[PDB]
Amino acid sequence: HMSTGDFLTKGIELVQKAIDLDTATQYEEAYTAYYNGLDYLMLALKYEKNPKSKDLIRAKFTEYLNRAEQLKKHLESEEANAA
Amino acid sequence: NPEKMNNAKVANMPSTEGLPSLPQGE
Repeated sequence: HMSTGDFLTKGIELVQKAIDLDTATQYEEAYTAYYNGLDYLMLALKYEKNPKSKDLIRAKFTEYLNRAEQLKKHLESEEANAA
Repeated sequence: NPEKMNNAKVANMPSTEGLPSLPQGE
């Protein structure tokens, strides 16, 4: 169930997984999925030639980046409080 | 049709806008 290429699809599948994990308040795993997804979407952006597609992917990338930031700020804060 | 596929995938990308804000403090 893995092949090379298809960056957009891989990225979207991972963020879909992150959002479910996020919804379930499983933030450590959620964050991992968000950043895996974001790495692929960045590749998707790099090789997207349709300007409208690029704008839309980029807009979503920003939204996910924003969510991922929130989760990391939460996770590391939590780890510090655990000490 | 690769073009229509690509366009559809982008169109249907998921949203985070339903997720609850996650505050950080002390």
